[PDB]
Amino acid sequence: SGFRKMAFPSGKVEGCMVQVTCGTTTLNGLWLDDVVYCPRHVICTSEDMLNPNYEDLLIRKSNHNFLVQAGNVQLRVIGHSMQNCVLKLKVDTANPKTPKYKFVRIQPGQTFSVLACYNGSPSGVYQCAMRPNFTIKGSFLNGSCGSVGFNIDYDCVSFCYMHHMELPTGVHAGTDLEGNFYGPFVDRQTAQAAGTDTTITVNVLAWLYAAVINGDRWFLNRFTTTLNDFNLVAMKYNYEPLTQDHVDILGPLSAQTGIAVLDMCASLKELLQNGMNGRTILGSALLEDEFTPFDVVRQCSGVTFQ
Amino acid sequence: SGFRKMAFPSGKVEGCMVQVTCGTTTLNGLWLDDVVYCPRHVICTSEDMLNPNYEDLLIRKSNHNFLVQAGNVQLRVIGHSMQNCVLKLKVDTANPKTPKYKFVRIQPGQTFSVLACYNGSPSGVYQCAMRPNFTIKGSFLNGSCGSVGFNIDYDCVSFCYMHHMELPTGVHAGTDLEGNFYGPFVDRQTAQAAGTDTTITVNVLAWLYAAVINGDRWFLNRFTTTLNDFNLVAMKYNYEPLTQDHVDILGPLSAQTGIAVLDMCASLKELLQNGMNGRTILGSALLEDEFTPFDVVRQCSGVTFQ
Ligand SMILES: *[C@H](O)[C@H](C[C@@H]1CCNC1=O)NC(=O)[C@H](CC1CC1)NC(=O)[C@@H](NC(=O)OCc1ccccc1)C1CC1
Ligand SMILES: *[C@H](O)[C@H](C[C@@H]1CCNC1=O)NC(=O)[C@H](CC1CC1)NC(=O)[C@@H](NC(=O)OCc1ccccc1)C1CC1
Repeated sequence: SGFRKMAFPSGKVEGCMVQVTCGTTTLNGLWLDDVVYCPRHVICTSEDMLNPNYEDLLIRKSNHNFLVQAGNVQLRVIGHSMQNCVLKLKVDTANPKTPKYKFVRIQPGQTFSVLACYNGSPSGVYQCAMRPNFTIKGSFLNGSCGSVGFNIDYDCVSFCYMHHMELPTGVHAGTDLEGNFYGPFVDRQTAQAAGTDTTITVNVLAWLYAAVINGDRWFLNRFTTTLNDFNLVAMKYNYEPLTQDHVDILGPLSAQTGIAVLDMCASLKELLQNGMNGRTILGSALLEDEFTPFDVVRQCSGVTFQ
Repeated sequence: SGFRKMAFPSGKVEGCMVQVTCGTTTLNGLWLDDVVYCPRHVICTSEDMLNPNYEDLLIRKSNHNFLVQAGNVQLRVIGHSMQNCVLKLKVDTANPKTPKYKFVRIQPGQTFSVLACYNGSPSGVYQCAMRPNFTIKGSFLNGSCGSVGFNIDYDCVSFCYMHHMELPTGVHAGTDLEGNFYGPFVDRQTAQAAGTDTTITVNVLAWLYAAVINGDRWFLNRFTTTLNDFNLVAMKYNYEPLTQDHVDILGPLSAQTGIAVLDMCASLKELLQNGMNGRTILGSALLEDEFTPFDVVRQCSGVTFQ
C-alpha cells in the first residue's frame, strides 16, 4: 500500500551522462555508442541568443572546439552533425555503459522520469508529464540543458526528452532525441508563450482508481453517467475530452476495483462541481493528473526492471 | 526554476540490491563488500509471523538455507549473524560495485530517497520523510522488504532505512541498517498502531521559502511575530514546535530571499488561520512538509553528486 510520484531507477541513464563545453557554454550530453547528443545551442554565445543562424554557426566550428568530458576522461571528437535542434558529436570511444535503448517521441498525457544534471553529473530524479500544451513542469536551473527524460521497459531505456529552455511562466520546453521540439517552440530567446494548459482527464481517473485501490473511497457514488454528458462538464472545467479509447485503457483498473469507468466519471463530475470540502485523496487536496493508467498499474502491482 | 520532490540518483544503490530467499520467503538484501544485510524476518514462516523468538529460529538455520542471488549469480553464504532486527549474511564474494558508504540513523523530519525493490530488482525511486511518529508514507507491496532508504554526500551513500512492515493506516515502519526500529514498533504481526502524527514546521517554512525563490509570493505579509507566539499557534494546529535551532537552519534561505524567519512564521500563521482560499503554492493545495531546508537549497542551487 501507498501511492507516490515514483521515478524509474536512474542508473542506466547516469552511465551515459557527459559534460560538453564549447566556448563559454557548458551543458550536458548523452553518450550512446560512439555518439554524444546535446542541444545545438551549445555553439552560441551569450549575445548570439537573439537570432542565430545555427547553420552559420556550425560550419564555423571545428571538432576541436568541442570539449567532451566523461568524468575527467576527456573524449576526442572526430566528427559532428546537426539533426534539427540536437547536435551529434562523433567521438573516438564507444560508451561501455551504453544500455539497450530506443528513441521515442511521446504524446501529451504520457509521463517520464527526468534525470536532472549539471556539468555531466546527476543532481536528482523526478517524474513528470508532457502537458497538453507540450510543456513540462520540471525543475531546471542554468546548466541543466541536455538533461534527458526517459522510461524503462524491462531492460530498455526509451529516451523521449532532452531539455532546452525555460519559458517565462517557469515551465520548460525541449525536444525528442531526434531534435524536434515538443510544441511550437524554437531554440531562440525571443518572446514565446506556452498556451493555455488543460487537465489530463484520463490520468485523473487513473489516479482516482489508485485511490480506491489504496483505500480512499470517500468520493465514490451510485451515480452513473454517459460519456457525452460527462464530456459536457469536462469542457466547462478545462479538462481534456474523454474518448472511448481512454475508457478502454481504464478497463483493467475498472475491473480490478469493480467500479465502472462511467461511474468513476460520475465521481469526478461531483468532484468538479462540489470541490473537495476539506478532504484529501492520496494525500492531495487537488485532482492529480500526472499518473497514467500504466503508472497506476505499474506501482500498484510492483512491476520491476533490469 | 520549478520545484519537485526530487530523489537522489539511484545508480550506486541499484548495484547493491540482491534477492534473499529462505524457505518460502523472498525479500531484498543489500550487498556491501562481502556482507548481505536483510530483515531478520526472512527466516520466519507464515506461522512464525505471530510471536517469533528469532534467536530460536536462527540457531535452527544453516548457511545453505539462504539462497542469495545477485541477478542470476548464486552467492554462497559462508557465515551469518543477527544484529537487532537485521540479518548479516557473510558471502564469499565481495560486491565489486560497492560504493563509498556509511550507516546513519536519521531524526524525524529528515528526508531520504527510497529505492523500492522486488526480487532484488529496482522498481522505482521516490523521496520521503521520517514522520514525527517514526513512520514513513511510502509505497510498498509484498516482497518490498529489504528495500533501503539513503542520502548521497557527494560520492558517499548514507543508508538510513531498511523496510520491514506496513501498519494499518497504510504507513510503513522499518529500521536503520544496524537493525534498530525507528519508533516503538517490533517485527512481529501483533497489533500495533502508529501514533498521532504532527506536521514538520521547519519543513513547511523552507517550502514556503522554496515558493518565494520560485515566484509564489501571494501568501507573504507585513506582519511579524515572536517565536513564542507563533509556537502558541503551531500547537493549536498540530505543528511541531519551532526551535531557535530551526530558526538558525533557515538562515541561509532567509538571507537569499530577504524575508526574516519570523516574518515567514507570521505568514504561515495566517495560512493556518485562514486557509489558502482556493490558491495553490508550488502546485499544492496543502502546506507541504517533506522538504528540509537542505532539500530546498540543493534543488534551488543544483548541487550535484558523484
Ligand atoms: C540550458 O542550460 C538553459 C536551461 C534554462 C535556463 C534556466 N532554466 C532553464 O531550463 N536554457 C537556456 O538558457 C535557453 C537557451 C536558449 C534556447 C537557446 N534559454 C532559456 O531558457 C530562456 N528562455 C527564453 O528565452 O524563452 C523565450 C522568451 C520568452 C519570453 C520573453 C523572451 C524570450 C530563459 C533564460 C530565460
Ligand atoms: C515484507 O516484504 C513485508 C512488506 C509489507 C507487506 C505489504 N506491505 C508492506 O510493506 N512485510 C511484512 O509482511 C511484515 C512482516 C512482519 C514484520 C514481520 N508484516 C506486515 O507488514 C504486516 N503488518 C503487521 O503485522 O502490523 C501489525 C498489526 C497491525 C494490526 C493488526 C495486526 C498486526 C502487514 C501485512 C499486514
